Amino acid sequence: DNSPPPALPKKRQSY
Amino acid sequence: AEYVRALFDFNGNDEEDLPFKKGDILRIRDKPEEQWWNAEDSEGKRGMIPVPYVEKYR
Repeated sequence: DNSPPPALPKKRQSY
Repeated sequence: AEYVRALFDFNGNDEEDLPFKKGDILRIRDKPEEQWWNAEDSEGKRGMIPVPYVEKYR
């Protein structure tokens, strides 16, 4: 009964 | 001087990302965009992390 890993935020740029 | 703590494991998708485990403490090194920052782990490894996965630490 735990929360799932959040949606990964999209990357604005490339690294 | 700015540390955060992992709320969730993160495993990366790209080589440039910095994986971590829930509860890990990371030092912020750069903030090139709002949701992805460059950080350094306890081992001295560096890479990008997703801001929503962390909280301010101390």
